[PDB]
Amino acid sequence: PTRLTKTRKHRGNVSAGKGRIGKHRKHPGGRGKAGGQHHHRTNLDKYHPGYFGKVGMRYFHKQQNHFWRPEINLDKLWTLVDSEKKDEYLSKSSASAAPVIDTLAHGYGKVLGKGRLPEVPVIVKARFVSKLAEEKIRAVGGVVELVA
Amino acid sequence: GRDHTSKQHVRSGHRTAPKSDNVYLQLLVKLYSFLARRTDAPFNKVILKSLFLSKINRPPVSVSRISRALKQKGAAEKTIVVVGTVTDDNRLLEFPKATIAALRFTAGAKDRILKNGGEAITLDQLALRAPKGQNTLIVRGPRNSREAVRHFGFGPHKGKAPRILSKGRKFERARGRRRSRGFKV
Amino acid sequence: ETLQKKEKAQQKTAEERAAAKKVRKAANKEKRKVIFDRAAAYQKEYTEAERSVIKAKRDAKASNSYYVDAQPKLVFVVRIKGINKIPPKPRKVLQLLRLTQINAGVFVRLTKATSELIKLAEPYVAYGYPSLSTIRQLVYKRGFGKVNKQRIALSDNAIIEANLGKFNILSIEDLIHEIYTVGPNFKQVSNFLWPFKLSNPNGGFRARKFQHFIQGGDTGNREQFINALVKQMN
Amino acid sequence: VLKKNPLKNKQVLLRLNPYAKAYAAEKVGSAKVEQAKVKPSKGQFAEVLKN
Amino acid sequence: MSQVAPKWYQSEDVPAPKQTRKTARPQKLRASLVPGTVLILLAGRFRGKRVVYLKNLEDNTLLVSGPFKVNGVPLRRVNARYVIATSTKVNVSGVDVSKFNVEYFAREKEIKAERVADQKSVDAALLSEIKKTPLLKQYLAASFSLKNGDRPHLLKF
RNA sequence: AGCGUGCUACUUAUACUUCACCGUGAUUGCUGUUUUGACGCUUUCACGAGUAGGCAGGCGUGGAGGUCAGUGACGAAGCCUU
RNA sequence: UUGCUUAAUUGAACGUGGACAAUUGAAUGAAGAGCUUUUAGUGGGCCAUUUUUGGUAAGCAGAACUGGCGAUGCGGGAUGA
RNA sequence: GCCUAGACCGAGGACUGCGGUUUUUACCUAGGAUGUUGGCAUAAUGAUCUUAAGUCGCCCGUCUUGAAACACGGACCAAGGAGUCUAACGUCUAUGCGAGUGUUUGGGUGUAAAACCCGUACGCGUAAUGAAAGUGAACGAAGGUGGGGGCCCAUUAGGGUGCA
RNA sequence: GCGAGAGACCGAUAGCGAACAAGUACAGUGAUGGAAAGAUGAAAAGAACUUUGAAAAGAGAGUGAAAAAGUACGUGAAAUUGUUGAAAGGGAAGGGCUUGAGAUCAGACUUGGUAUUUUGCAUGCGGUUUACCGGGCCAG
Ligand SMILES: [Mg+2]
Ligand SMILES: [Mg+2]
Ligand SMILES: [Mg+2]
Ligand SMILES: [Mg+2]
Ligand SMILES: [Mg+2]
Ligand SMILES: [Mg+2]
Ligand SMILES: [Mg+2]
Ligand SMILES: [Mg+2]
Ligand SMILES: [Mg+2]
Ligand SMILES: [Mg+2]
Ligand SMILES: [Mg+2]
Ligand SMILES: [Mg+2]
Ligand SMILES: [Mg+2]
Ligand SMILES: [Mg+2]
Ligand SMILES: [Mg+2]
Ligand SMILES: [Mg+2]
Ligand SMILES: [Mg+2]
Ligand SMILES: [Mg+2]
Ligand SMILES: [Mg+2]
Ligand SMILES: [Mg+2]
Ligand SMILES: [Mg+2]
Ligand SMILES: [Mg+2]
Ligand SMILES: [Mg+2]
Ligand SMILES: [Mg+2]
Ligand SMILES: [Mg+2]
Ligand SMILES: [Mg+2]
Ligand SMILES: [Mg+2]
Ligand SMILES: [Mg+2]
Ligand SMILES: [Mg+2]
Ligand SMILES: [Mg+2]
Ligand SMILES: [Mg+2]
Ligand SMILES: [Mg+2]
Ligand SMILES: [Mg+2]
Ligand SMILES: [Mg+2]
Ligand SMILES: [Mg+2]
Ligand SMILES: [Mg+2]
Ligand SMILES: [Mg+2]
Ligand SMILES: [Mg+2]
Ligand SMILES: [Mg+2]
Ligand SMILES: [Mg+2]
Ligand SMILES: [Mg+2]
Ligand SMILES: [Mg+2]
Ligand SMILES: [Mg+2]
Ligand SMILES: [Mg+2]
Ligand SMILES: [Mg+2]
Ligand SMILES: [Mg+2]
Ligand SMILES: [Mg+2]
Ligand SMILES: [Mg+2]
Ligand SMILES: [Mg+2]
Ligand SMILES: [Mg+2]
Ligand SMILES: [Mg+2]
Ligand SMILES: [Mg+2]
Ligand SMILES: [Mg+2]
Ligand SMILES: [Mg+2]
Ligand SMILES: [Mg+2]
Ligand SMILES: [Mg+2]
Ligand SMILES: [Mg+2]
Ligand SMILES: [Mg+2]
Ligand SMILES: [Mg+2]
Ligand SMILES: [Mg+2]
Ligand SMILES: [Mg+2]
Ligand SMILES: [Mg+2]
Ligand SMILES: [Mg+2]
Ligand SMILES: [Mg+2]
Ligand SMILES: [Mg+2]
Ligand SMILES: [Mg+2]
Ligand SMILES: [Mg+2]
Ligand SMILES: [Mg+2]
Ligand SMILES: [Mg+2]
Ligand SMILES: [Mg+2]
Ligand SMILES: [Mg+2]
Ligand SMILES: [Mg+2]
Ligand SMILES: [Mg+2]
Ligand SMILES: [Mg+2]
Ligand SMILES: [Mg+2]
Ligand SMILES: [Mg+2]
Ligand SMILES: [Mg+2]
Ligand SMILES: [Mg+2]
Ligand SMILES: [Mg+2]
Ligand SMILES: [Mg+2]
Ligand SMILES: [Mg+2]
Ligand SMILES: [Mg+2]
Ligand SMILES: [Mg+2]
Ligand SMILES: [Mg+2]
Ligand SMILES: [Mg+2]
Ligand SMILES: [Mg+2]
Ligand SMILES: [Mg+2]
Ligand SMILES: [Mg+2]
Ligand SMILES: [Mg+2]
Ligand SMILES: [Mg+2]
Ligand SMILES: [Mg+2]
Ligand SMILES: [Mg+2]
Ligand SMILES: [Mg+2]
Ligand SMILES: [Mg+2]
Ligand SMILES: [Mg+2]
Ligand SMILES: [Mg+2]
Ligand SMILES: [Mg+2]
Ligand SMILES: [Mg+2]
Ligand SMILES: [Mg+2]
Ligand SMILES: [Mg+2]
Repeated sequence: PTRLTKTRKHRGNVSAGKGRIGKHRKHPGGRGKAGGQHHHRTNLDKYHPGYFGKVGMRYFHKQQNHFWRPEINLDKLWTLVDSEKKDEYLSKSSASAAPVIDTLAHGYGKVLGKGRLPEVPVIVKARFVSKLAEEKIRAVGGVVELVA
Repeated sequence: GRDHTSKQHVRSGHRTAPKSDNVYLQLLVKLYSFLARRTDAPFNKVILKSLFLSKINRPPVSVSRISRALKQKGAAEKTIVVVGTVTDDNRLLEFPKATIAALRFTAGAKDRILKNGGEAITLDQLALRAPKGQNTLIVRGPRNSREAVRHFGFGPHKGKAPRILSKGRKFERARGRRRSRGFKV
Repeated sequence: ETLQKKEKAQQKTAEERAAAKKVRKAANKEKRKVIFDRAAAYQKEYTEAERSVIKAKRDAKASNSYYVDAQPKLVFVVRIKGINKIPPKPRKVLQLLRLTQINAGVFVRLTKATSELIKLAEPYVAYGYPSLSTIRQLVYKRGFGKVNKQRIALSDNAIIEANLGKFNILSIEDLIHEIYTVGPNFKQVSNFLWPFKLSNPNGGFRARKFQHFIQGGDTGNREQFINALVKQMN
Repeated sequence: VLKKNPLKNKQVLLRLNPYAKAYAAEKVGSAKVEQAKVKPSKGQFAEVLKN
Repeated sequence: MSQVAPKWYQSEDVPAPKQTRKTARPQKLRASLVPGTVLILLAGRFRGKRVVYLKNLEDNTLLVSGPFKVNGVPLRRVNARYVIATSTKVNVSGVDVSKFNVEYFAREKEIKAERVADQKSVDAALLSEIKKTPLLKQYLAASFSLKNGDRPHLLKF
């Protein structure tokens, strides 16, 4: 609402809060990102270091679909197990019958190894796993099954 | 005339009331304004101040934070007090039986507390079974984990997060972030 | 029928108040005897010290000697200069003396630290050695205490007891005695005392204030003439 | 509600200082000092008159 | 004025006054005000008249008579602050003023027969004592006024 | 009624002292008498200059939802007027 | 305790355990101390005392510290930042 | 210690306090003015307007170190007349839900641009780092030390637990 | 362009330049440029007639709810102006503060209580004046 703006409170004061010497002018200092190496260096160097220059090699025609690989950690891995059957799986899982967790069908490409698993066998199907993620899965009696 | 040794006509700088106009939060302030004024219990004076806090000053308390506080020695049967929202944590492997008083519970939080044999009560229910906050334990959420705090106090060699819209190799990584491009700060 | 309800409540609470006041007055009678005895003892020791000093002077005169008075241990400092155009160091010194207005008075125990303080504020204050009657009149007419950072009139000995009983000050005369013969709790008693807010002199100042008392002005040490100055201003 | 000067209001003076009553009763404000009529300056203190 | 309605908490009851501790004490009169003193009236109808002071009433007023035959000033009350107390005095020990008080001069043209009788009885003794001092009756029958060069701060009365 | 100097009294600033009132900041207490206002009432103390500028609390205007079963041709709005 | 140091069982740093209690180690003051975020205007200055440079000097130009004017009314200096 | 002249003020509004005099749970000058009398109610009293008198008072706005300036605009009056809207954002605050969140592109529906209902994707968040190939977050009760509000046991003090 | 329905939009210096005989009047050789300008009243009932005047008009009169609505048209501000009344005024005027003077305004004999006198009405209601209680204001 306009009735809440400070333009309404500056009515009656000559300069409208802009100052009498400095005044409000068209574009003192330039337009946009002007002067970034000469008189706005002190701003860009302090608050946006790394702005000027090239780093790394180009990549012509980069298709971001190639690099699609959402991550899931181990402390969130049992959330892909059916909610209505999680407690049963946590009890009756053994080497002979362990729950299967299809991570790709839930939208994940790589299993990472943050956190701790229940000491319960699981079958994890993944496109990729980390070295430590697979070591933690085997310790609880599980296995990693590679898929594509 | 006076030679003023301090600034004149200075407000305290602390909230004396909620900024919120929610009438039901006001009723809670009504109750603990009376309790803090009359019990000499330090718990009630803390609760009254905490009811004034803004949303960022009452960060959410995960159900995992409560579990670690109940795992303190001799704190297993204390009443957990959260002036704010209690959220769920799907990274927990197990939750104990506990009594928790909070402003709000999430669907997962209310389910989990009651699933494990506990209680999920409001802060007015606390004031009857513990009008002095006896055998309680106040839990506060992490304040410095907010995303806005990443950019606070940014400067050369400060290690804070730049205020930037896109992230990548072409975005503020060359000159001033690299000795091969001049200097590094 | 609320008339008879409120009348019954008033008479019941009046009776309870009467009994409690009877007990309170009986207990306070002993305290008032204590402060009476204290005041009488203070008067006796004042007189004894005066007569002792007089006798020592007479004896030294008789015995071909010279009695040198003990240097004064107490001083009363009045800020007689306005609040404009004061250099930072004397300004800070005057602020630390709680002299933040013209005609504000404070009690200072003379040592070296406080003497060098007053020397820094000397061009802006008139100070001197206050007599017992001057202290009494100041405390009686313009005596205020700092209670919860508020300036409260010293209209009852209960205020003084409630604020200085841990320092063995139970009366206005205990406070005056503690000030005059500079006592072990001078610091607490003088800081509890709000800075005295005096009027201008009846009869005016000298023709020009802001020059030393020695040169015909008003600043600096005027000593026993601080009593006349206080008599003018209080 | 209204500060009263104990130097003007006698009741307030007695409220603050009960010994003022004895001071009035004993005439402490005009008490005599008992001593002999002596003059101990007859000797060397006459160095004040001349040198 | 505006459209602001009275609220329920806006009470109309009138509080009682606090208990006042202004216990009245008797009037102090000037040492020059002694019964029998000749007074000068400064204000009122009988301004400038020299009159005899008789009694101090309980109204803080002074009972005064001319006497009426000499002056035309009857028995009445005056205020002590509208009076010059001279140094001339008349012996009024032989004048009975017992019956005179505030209720005598109560407000109810004409004049009471009692008042006329009292006027004559008082004036008889007043005249008897006045005759002893020569020119005192003439002095009382003459009005007072300030002449040119009269300084009341320097005159003795 | 000039110059140097001393003395007595006297003159008056929005300054100082006491007091009234306004506002700001703090403060005492207020639910078995909280009692149809607790965003409220109450006790006490200190303070109050201000361009550029910030903020707060308010006054007024066109139009909109709701409400006053509001005013009004027995006179709305507008306009003039110690 | 150590992977450092010493010829060393020497030291260095960080420690366990024990002793020293309100005169717990000067004064004075303290409308309390500490902390964070965000943003306005400004970025022509000038003056007085004192220190002071160039210049014959300047109501000139330039510095140091403080206080002021600017941004400020009120009493005095008739008048005057 | 005592006597004495004048001026200004009267805030508060049942009681509650501290004292004094105590002849007495009597009275008082002791937590803020009462008593009495006269006059007036066709009015004494108060306010405003106009005007006289006394005293002070330069033309506003602006740029400026400095303006009443011999600096600029303004003869007068009425009406109009200048920090807006939008895309994308920072801080702070309120609200809903919360490891998720966002119905509105679209579909359903409708008393039809409203309201009501639906869901796949997608955006942001839930992982970072490296130029990249790539790799990818528990020694320990998710660590130790000194503080730390609150809480627990105590009994000045003291001990335990100690979120942010 | 054609045909419709709408709006937290503007309300005759606004809204399109144009609500009207508006791309009109008018300018420029020309390309082009380009206004101002809505409102009597329900109804002309748009003032017959008489009279003065050369006439426009005026004065009577008439219509009308209104002529304080006459096409100079509802309402009719200010600048500016006439008349009447009041005041002030020695090379400006105007202002603040204060009081005087004049004018204007305000307010307690209250919803005053007690009975009387004394009268209009539907045993009772309001008024009035005399007594007492007490109150308001200005003062001693
Ligand atoms: Mg403002
Ligand atoms: Mg402003
Ligand atoms: Mg301004
Ligand atoms: Mg302007
Ligand atoms: Mg301005
Ligand atoms: Mg601004
Ligand atoms: Mg400008
Ligand atoms: Mg600028
Ligand atoms: Mg360059
Ligand atoms: Mg993509
Ligand atoms: Mg002030
Ligand atoms: Mg983070
Ligand atoms: Mg973290
Ligand atoms: Mg001091
Ligand atoms: Mg004098
Ligand atoms: Mg003098
Ligand atoms: Mg003198
Ligand atoms: Mg002088
Ligand atoms: Mg002089
Ligand atoms: Mg005095
Ligand atoms: Mg005669
Ligand atoms: Mg002269
Ligand atoms: Mg001379
Ligand atoms: Mg002289
Ligand atoms: Mg003198
Ligand atoms: Mg003032
Ligand atoms: Mg006043
Ligand atoms: Mg408060
Ligand atoms: Mg309210
Ligand atoms: Mg201000
Ligand atoms: Mg509006
Ligand atoms: Mg509009
Ligand atoms: Mg509306
Ligand atoms: Mg006018
Ligand atoms: Mg140790
Ligand atoms: Mg020392
Ligand atoms: Mg900053
Ligand atoms: Mg800034
Ligand atoms: Mg800044
Ligand atoms: Mg800035
Ligand atoms: Mg800027
Ligand atoms: Mg310049
Ligand atoms: Mg500039
Ligand atoms: Mg000098
Ligand atoms: Mg000097
Ligand atoms: Mg210069
Ligand atoms: Mg200066
Ligand atoms: Mg400037
Ligand atoms: Mg100044
Ligand atoms: Mg002046
Ligand atoms: Mg001047
Ligand atoms: Mg001069
Ligand atoms: Mg009063
Ligand atoms: Mg009795
Ligand atoms: Mg009293
Ligand atoms: Mg004038
Ligand atoms: Mg002048
Ligand atoms: Mg300009
Ligand atoms: Mg210039
Ligand atoms: Mg100007
Ligand atoms: Mg010139
Ligand atoms: Mg000029
Ligand atoms: Mg210029
Ligand atoms: Mg020119
Ligand atoms: Mg120009
Ligand atoms: Mg000009
Ligand atoms: Mg011009
Ligand atoms: Mg306008
Ligand atoms: Mg999603
Ligand atoms: Mg929709
Ligand atoms: Mg439609
Ligand atoms: Mg990558
Ligand atoms: Mg690399
Ligand atoms: Mg169409
Ligand atoms: Mg069309
Ligand atoms: Mg349609
Ligand atoms: Mg138009
Ligand atoms: Mg019309
Ligand atoms: Mg028209
Ligand atoms: Mg029509
Ligand atoms: Mg029609
Ligand atoms: Mg005609
Ligand atoms: Mg005609
Ligand atoms: Mg006609
Ligand atoms: Mg008709
Ligand atoms: Mg009409
Ligand atoms: Mg009209
Ligand atoms: Mg009309
Ligand atoms: Mg016209
Ligand atoms: Mg009309
Ligand atoms: Mg018209
Ligand atoms: Mg006009
Ligand atoms: Mg004339
Ligand atoms: Mg002339
Ligand atoms: Mg002329
Ligand atoms: Mg002039
Ligand atoms: Mg003039
Ligand atoms: Mg006037
Ligand atoms: Mg008048
Ligand atoms: Mg009176």
